[PDB]
Amino acid sequence: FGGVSVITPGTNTSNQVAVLYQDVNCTEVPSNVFQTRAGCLIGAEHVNNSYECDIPIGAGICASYQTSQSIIAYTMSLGAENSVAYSNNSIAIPTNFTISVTTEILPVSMTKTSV
Amino acid sequence: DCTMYICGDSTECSNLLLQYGSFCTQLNRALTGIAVEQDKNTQEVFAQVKQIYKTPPIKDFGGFNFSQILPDPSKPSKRSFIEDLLFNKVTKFNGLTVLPPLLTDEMIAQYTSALLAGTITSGWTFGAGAALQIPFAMQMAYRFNGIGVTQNVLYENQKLIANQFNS
Amino acid sequence: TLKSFTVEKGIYQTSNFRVQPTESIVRFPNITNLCPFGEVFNATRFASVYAWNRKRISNCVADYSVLYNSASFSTFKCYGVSPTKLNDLCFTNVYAD
Amino acid sequence: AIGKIQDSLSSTASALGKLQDVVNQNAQALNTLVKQLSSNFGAISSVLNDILSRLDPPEAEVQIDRLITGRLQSLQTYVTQQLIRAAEIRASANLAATKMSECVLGQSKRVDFCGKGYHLMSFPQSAPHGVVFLHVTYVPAQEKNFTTAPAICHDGKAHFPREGVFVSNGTHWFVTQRNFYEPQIITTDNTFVSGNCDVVIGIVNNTVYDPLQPELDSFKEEL
Amino acid sequence: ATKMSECVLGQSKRVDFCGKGYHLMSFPQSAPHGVVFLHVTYVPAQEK
Ligand SMILES: *[C@@H]1O[C@H](CO)[C@@H](O[C@@H]2O[C@H](CO)[C@@H](O)[C@H](O)[C@H]2NC(C)=O)[C@H](O)[C@H]1NC(C)=O
Ligand SMILES: *[C@@H]1O[C@H](CO)[C@@H](O[C@@H]2O[C@H](CO)[C@@H](O)[C@H](O)[C@H]2NC(C)=O)[C@H](O)[C@H]1NC(C)=O
Ligand SMILES: *[C@@H]1O[C@H](CO)[C@@H](O[C@@H]2O[C@H](CO)[C@@H](O)[C@H](O)[C@H]2NC(C)=O)[C@H](O)[C@H]1NC(C)=O
Ligand SMILES: *[C@@H]1O[C@H](CO)[C@@H](O[C@@H]2O[C@H](CO)[C@@H](O)[C@H](O)[C@H]2NC(C)=O)[C@H](O)[C@H]1NC(C)=O
Ligand SMILES: *[C@@H]1O[C@H](CO)[C@@H](O)[C@H](O)[C@H]1NC(C)=O
Ligand SMILES: *[C@@H]1O[C@H](CO)[C@@H](O)[C@H](O)[C@H]1NC(C)=O
Ligand SMILES: *[C@@H]1O[C@H](CO)[C@@H](O)[C@H](O)[C@H]1NC(C)=O
Ligand SMILES: *[C@@H]1O[C@H](CO)[C@@H](O)[C@H](O)[C@H]1NC(C)=O
Ligand SMILES: *[C@@H]1O[C@H](CO)[C@@H](O)[C@H](O)[C@H]1NC(C)=O
Ligand SMILES: *[C@@H]1O[C@H](CO)[C@@H](O)[C@H](O)[C@H]1NC(C)=O
Ligand SMILES: *[C@@H]1O[C@H](CO)[C@@H](O)[C@H](O)[C@H]1NC(C)=O
Repeated sequence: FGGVSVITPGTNTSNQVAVLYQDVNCTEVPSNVFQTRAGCLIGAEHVNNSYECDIPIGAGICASYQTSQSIIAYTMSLGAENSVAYSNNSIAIPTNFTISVTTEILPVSMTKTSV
Repeated sequence: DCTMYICGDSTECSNLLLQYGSFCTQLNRALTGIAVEQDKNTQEVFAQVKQIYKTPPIKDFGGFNFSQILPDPSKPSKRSFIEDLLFNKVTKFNGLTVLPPLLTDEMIAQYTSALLAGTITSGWTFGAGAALQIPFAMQMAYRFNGIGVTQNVLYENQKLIANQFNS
Repeated sequence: TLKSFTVEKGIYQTSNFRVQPTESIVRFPNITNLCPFGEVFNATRFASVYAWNRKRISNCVADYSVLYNSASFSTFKCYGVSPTKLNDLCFTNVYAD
Repeated sequence: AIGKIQDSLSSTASALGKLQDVVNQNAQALNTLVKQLSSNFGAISSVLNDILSRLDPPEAEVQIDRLITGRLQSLQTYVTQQLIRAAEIRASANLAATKMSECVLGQSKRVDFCGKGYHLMSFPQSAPHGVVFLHVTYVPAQEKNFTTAPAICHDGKAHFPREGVFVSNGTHWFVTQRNFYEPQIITTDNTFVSGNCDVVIGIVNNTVYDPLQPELDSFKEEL
Repeated sequence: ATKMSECVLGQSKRVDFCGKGYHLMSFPQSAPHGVVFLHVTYVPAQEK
């Protein structure tokens, strides 16, 4: 036994779904069948390429609706790899700058209900 | 699972419980929200860097030794010796399941490695913006100037400070 | 599950998976001894109220169908176990006072 | 940047999801509390007037007791969830008040407390059951590689920068501030003297310009 | 997360927010369902 999770994009975008059978092997489930540590995933194509996570699944696997378009499964990308040119006599000092404005939104209150 | 817990494999029990309406659904929803927000906490605390940095193969950090905190390439999971000691120390069928975390321990190790490499090679510049490579002696001079202590102190006692840090 | 005709992008837990059983396994000891309820209920003489008899009964198979079938019993009340589902249950010991 | 924030707020509806989830969660709790009145809780009906209009008190008290137990359980669960959500919201509001006091009413030197980069100042904006901050931050953009040294010998003494660090473009050495490239001639006004050249690891050879010498060149003419 | 952002990604001038003494810098280490910080601090030793 195990939980049944449905992986879908927005219904206005597509009606194609991928089904995750949580904490089970891919044997008792009655193509496009993949096996993760989060359970048995059916309907999502396994892709070697890594992307940013869109719909989380578990154990580093995330699903997305990409290209013709279909639901794909892939390992999470933790970011672009960038080695630093470290040396004992090398310094990087900026010569130009930019002024950026970022939006931070925080809740304050909720509905003052009374029953 | 509420129905699996209260009424396992019983149609009659499920029909009786169905008279309680959506008591069952609310409980699952709260637990699902908890399971989401724990991954949210993990991402908030660890995914604070935009890029995965790595140290150069030459560990010329002015005498400072970081081999006990840098990851070990020989291990199956690239984790430090200090990380390994910590992992060793810290140690059913009624619908009670455990969901795996979204971020695995290897990815947590990679995030800590990226943060540690960025810190060691760049000070605070990797957190402020794009990483700026700084030799570790002048980075320690920056930190010493940050506590009201003149940098002459670090350069003239660099060996003493490196030995004390290693000890 | 979402009680809506439009589902937002994401992952949702909708139902649970269960492997249904294929066949039923019924296992009982293969003893075919007739049970002595007949002498208990059809004895010529019954004991006194204070000196009520007690019969220990074991190693038999009990249909109870005659107990259901006889309408001579004016009063028939079962408390701990419902009367109809008696033959489907195997018990350790039964006493007939 | 202000125009970009305006365009982003006009285009992306998921920016205010942090308030939309609070409003939606309150809606879910209210809807669940309303819909829990439809449950029989083991009684003959979920309508109190139906129970009263069909049963005399000897059975009506039992059925009404079943309804009261079910509705009390629903109310207690709703109030407990409301208390937990109110505590979380209180924590968020305390964080928002701290952010205002340390970031709008002053300048915050805490890293990433007021957005990514070197924080300068922030703007408050009103929001439905919330507050929106417009953090103005300083982010370096264009970078260059330079050859550096922790100190400089002049006459056997070790010179360290009062501000900035020593950099070289390949032929000459300069001192410039940490967060912006502004090369200046290394003078005694920019540096201070401590120790000698035999203890620092990485000192290089140069000359430190002294402001008084030129007036002294006029002096040889003066003599 | 606040400790990481203000103590590993930069230098904290808050007293005892990053261990006892004058804080310099910190190291993150992974832990089972947790995080471990190695705060490097400056402590005076000998006095006159
Ligand atoms: C620093 O960067 C800014 C852009 O962020 C530069 O400003 C631009 O300069 C070019 C000339 O090459 C103009 O065509 C653009 O219109 C300018 N942009 C803006 C927004 O004004 C600036 O010149 C750079 N300064 C240095 C010293 O590199
Ligand atoms: C940093 O410290 C480690 C030990 O924590 C050093 O590794 C040791 O190196 C010696 C050789 O001198 C070996 O005999 C030991 O077996 C090593 N120990 C371990 C645990 O690897 C390392 O050499 C030091 N590096 C620097 C640059 O000082
Ligand atoms: C490093 O910077 C110095 C200072 O600007 C440069 O020296 C000048 O170079 C220009 C040529 O562009 C000459 O016209 C000046 O007379 C030089 N000044 C002095 C005091 O020598 C030097 O060329 C730069 N070197 C590099 C490799 O960029
Ligand atoms: C910086 O300049 C000094 C001279 O002012 C150099 O010192 C010389 O070192 C060599 C090697 O030990 C000696 O043979 C010379 O006699 C020293 N000069 C004097 C005047 O005593 C020093 O080596 C230079 N450093 C660098 C890195 O170039
Ligand atoms: C959903 O997709 C449709 C196109 O199929 C598009 O017209 C609509 O605007 C989309 N809605 C949103 C909000 O994404
Ligand atoms: C599923 O069963 C196979 C054996 O048929 C086993 O090798 C595999 O590890 C199992 N997978 C899981 C997730 O239990
Ligand atoms: C990934 O590439 C390997 C070859 O290196 C191949 O064997 C494997 O099937 C690929 N997996 C997917 C999902 O494409
Ligand atoms: C007692 O005898 C009658 C026949 O007169 C029979 O119908 C009944 O089943 C007997 N009772 C038992 C317990 O066998
Ligand atoms: C500095 O040199 C390194 C050499 O590996 C190079 O990768 C980097 O882009 C250089 N930085 C700049 C700003 O050109
Ligand atoms: C810097 O590293 C180089 C090797 O690339 C070495 O020759 C030199 O002595 C080092 N200088 C210092 C001050 O450590
Ligand atoms: C300073 O003088 C006091 C006198 O009471 C003494 O107790 C203290 O130890 C002295 N400090 C040092 C560092 O000797």
